[PDB]
Amino acid sequence: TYQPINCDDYDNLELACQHHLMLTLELKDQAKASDLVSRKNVEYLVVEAAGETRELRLDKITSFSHPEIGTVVV
Amino acid sequence: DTYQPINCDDYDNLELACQHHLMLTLELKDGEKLQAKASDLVSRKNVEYLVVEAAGETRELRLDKITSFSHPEIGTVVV
Amino acid sequence: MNLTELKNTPVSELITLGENMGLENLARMRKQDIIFAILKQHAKSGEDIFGDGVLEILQDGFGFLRSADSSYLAGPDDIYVSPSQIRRFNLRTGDTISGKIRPPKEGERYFALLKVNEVNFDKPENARNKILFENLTPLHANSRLRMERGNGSTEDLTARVLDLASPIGRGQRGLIVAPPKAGKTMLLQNIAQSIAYNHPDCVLMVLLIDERPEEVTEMQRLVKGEVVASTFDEPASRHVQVAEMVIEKAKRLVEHKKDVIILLDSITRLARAYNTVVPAVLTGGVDANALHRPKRFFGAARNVEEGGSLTIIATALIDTGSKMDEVIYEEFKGTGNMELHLSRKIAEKRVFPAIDYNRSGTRKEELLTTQEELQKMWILRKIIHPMGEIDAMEFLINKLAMTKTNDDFFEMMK
Amino acid sequence: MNLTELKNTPVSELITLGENMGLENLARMRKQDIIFAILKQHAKSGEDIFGDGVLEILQDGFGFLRSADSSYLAGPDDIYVSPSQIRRFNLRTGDTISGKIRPPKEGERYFALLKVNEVNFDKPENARNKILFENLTPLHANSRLRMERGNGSTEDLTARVLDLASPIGRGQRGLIVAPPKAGKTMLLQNIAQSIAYNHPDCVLMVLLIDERPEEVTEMQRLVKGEVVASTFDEPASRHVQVAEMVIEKAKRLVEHKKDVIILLDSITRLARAYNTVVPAVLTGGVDANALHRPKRFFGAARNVEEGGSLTIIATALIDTGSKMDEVIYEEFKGTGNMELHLSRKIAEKRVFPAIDYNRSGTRKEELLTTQEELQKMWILRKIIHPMGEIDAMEFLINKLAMTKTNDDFFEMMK
Repeated sequence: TYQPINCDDYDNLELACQHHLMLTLELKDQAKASDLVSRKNVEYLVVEAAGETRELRLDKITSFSHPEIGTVVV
Repeated sequence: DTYQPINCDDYDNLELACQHHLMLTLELKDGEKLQAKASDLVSRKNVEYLVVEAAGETRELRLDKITSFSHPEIGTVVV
Repeated sequence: MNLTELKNTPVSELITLGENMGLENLARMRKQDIIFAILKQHAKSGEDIFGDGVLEILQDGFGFLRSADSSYLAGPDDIYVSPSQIRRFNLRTGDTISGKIRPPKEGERYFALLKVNEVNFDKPENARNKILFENLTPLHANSRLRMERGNGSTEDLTARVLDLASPIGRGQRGLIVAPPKAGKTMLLQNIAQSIAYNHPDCVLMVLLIDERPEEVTEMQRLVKGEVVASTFDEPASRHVQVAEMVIEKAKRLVEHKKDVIILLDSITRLARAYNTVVPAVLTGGVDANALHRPKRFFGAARNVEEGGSLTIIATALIDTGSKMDEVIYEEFKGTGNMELHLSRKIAEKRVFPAIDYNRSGTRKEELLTTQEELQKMWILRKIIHPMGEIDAMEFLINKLAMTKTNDDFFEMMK
Repeated sequence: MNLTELKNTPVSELITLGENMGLENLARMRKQDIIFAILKQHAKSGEDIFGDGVLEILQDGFGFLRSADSSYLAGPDDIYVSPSQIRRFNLRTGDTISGKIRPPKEGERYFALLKVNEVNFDKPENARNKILFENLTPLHANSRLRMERGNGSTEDLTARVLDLASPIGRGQRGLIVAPPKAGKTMLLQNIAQSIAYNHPDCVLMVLLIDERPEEVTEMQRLVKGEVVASTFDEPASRHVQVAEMVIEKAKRLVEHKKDVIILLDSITRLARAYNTVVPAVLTGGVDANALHRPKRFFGAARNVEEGGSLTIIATALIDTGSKMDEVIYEEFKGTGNMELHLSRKIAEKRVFPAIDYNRSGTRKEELLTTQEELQKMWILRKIIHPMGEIDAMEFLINKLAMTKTNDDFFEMMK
């Protein structure tokens, strides 16, 4: 499983990881970003939510906006 | 008493302590410990030594007895 | 629609295709400019823009996708690849990549890649677990590439003589020594035709370094496979780039247990271009360090124990009245395991194959033949030894002109 | 754990070993990078990693430990040695060192030495006092190295003829003169098989200088000793570096009273590499000062009077069409005490081993053989003298295949 995302959606996201920028996604109904790694052919998005290191999967992403960037992963 | 040699890691840093005439706290590896002034190190009949200049008097300290070399830069060691 | 189909269309139809789309006079610009304009206009449908190409990585970190129909010439219709994707997919120079591209947003000059579909004609997560090329072990040619066909013809005599003189296997490193005007291009064309007919499972590559445009057109229209060439109008860096691209593509293909064959014309001029380009001791005009890169090229041929093969058949020039050619030929001597010599004397009398029989031969013939075939070949070789060049060639032609398949000719000497 | 046990396993098992440790994508890298990554990931347990190597002191003062499994090629997985340790243990290039290693500290690039356990397979204080190789005295050879095995097979018919023509002792300096295509590679492999089976106490070392890639993997799976080589697609500086490390390592073993044998492929190729690396009288292209280093390598063969030995058997290429190879062979003429010639005429009639018997011989034969054997060989030499080359070879081959040993052939000659 784990349908891969578009290169353009993985480019800005990887560029957003630099300079410790924040994101906008908490519930599925402000958040610090840390880095993004891959394991067993599956990429993950490690975020430092006030000490909590949550592993958000890119395949299960609702949306991603910002005060300067805005983009809707397809 | 056959003088078991010390590691290649401590030697190199102890060879840098000889340079610039630093002040450490080697003394003995029983209880005796206070200051000194390492100046150089030499060998003799397959045995190494450390020549110092503690208050003028120069003694011969074996490398198989030193327990530490507390000095601001190079401090910690067990051997 | 498809970039590949767009590149494979004559310019006359390409002009009328863009005229129907509201575009003005495109008849006075170059082909790639027309392609770029047509792509830029047809930028309304969110899908149906597909592209593929071979990857070249620049020293800055970003890469480009190039096309073989222009012989990997840089231009306005290349596809940009970001360093992030290179890190993502473990990409390397020489990899063939297919997928979808997108128009340049603003402040950019090139189309960019959107989604990767295939890498090296395989799934992206399967083509990142293959072992490298200096990681495999080489063996001898324990296999065989037969050249002679069955039908009785005149063009088959050359293939039959080649089969009788020097057998060829998968993984060979062969050299052809040719004087001027001795019929070498016909030899290369015959070998290419025989390979195309007999073995359709291998990948054929033809490389031309410093030719003339008419020869390029003839070779492109005659050969069933890939033909890549550069003319003498272009600088030497172009020759170097073409050679490196071809060799890296061949290596990446061999990594997947394939069989690749390369036909190289005038390794001498490749060495000359490398001498021109390489920074500056002297041994008669050439730099000592200038010959390092070409030899690496010639050194890539080997048989892989894990599966796959890379065969290289190269041409060398002699008797051109230049010291550089003689030095290059003397340096490259003894590196291969197959030799084929051509003679000017036979060519002056208008004898077709013009092959010097007593000089040719291959190492390790015992592994490419059976016992009976080796015995018959030794018996044949014993008779030709006292003869002369023209006499031997005339004898061989006269005897071979009767029966076919190189079997009935061996039964006619019982 | 162990560096030696890690460099010997194939890359396929190394990839699985790395994957069973939580490593990321290391299948598209070279062997050395995978080894370095595996070493760095296992660095979480003090005092666990072992190591060994051969020292090469650089001109800046520090040294490196290199391995024989890569033909002493510099890589990221070498072991750094500081000048202080060199001063502390009185070390020289060519010394073999085994001990402990430690991970690289922040800011450094290489693993470093932690504790010295063995130097030249001895205690560090025992290898501190050994007289230098240039302070020993040389004499003629005494002990003989017999090649005959007394089996009765076909491969023994070369060793028997070798024993009849040119006996070899401990400390010889022999030269083999070979024309192209005369079975010179099959003769060298026959000598290596006779030494490993008859004299297992000697240290065997084979060295190739400009071989083809497929000829290196074949000799590495046949010789029961240490094989070191460099291919033709490498620089001239890499050919010189591989030869300096093999002669320095042989002198270090003769100081511990051991017997070492070196089989050098072609001394003509080593002289060509020194002519391209030495600063600019080019006699026939060969600088006069570019023949001093090669004569220093060949002149180290001798029989020590204090104990130990060093025998060297090199090959000289002749009749190749190069004016440089004829100038090099004329300079190394009259420097050896043993010589074996090869005839192309005998190899054209498919007769092996083709040893010109009327031109080969050794100096001071009386010291290596008993009186009766010398008389029998004198009788044989007188008998064979008037015959021709091919005739004598056929006669010897016919006569030697009726007995099992040379003693039974001498009593049958009555």
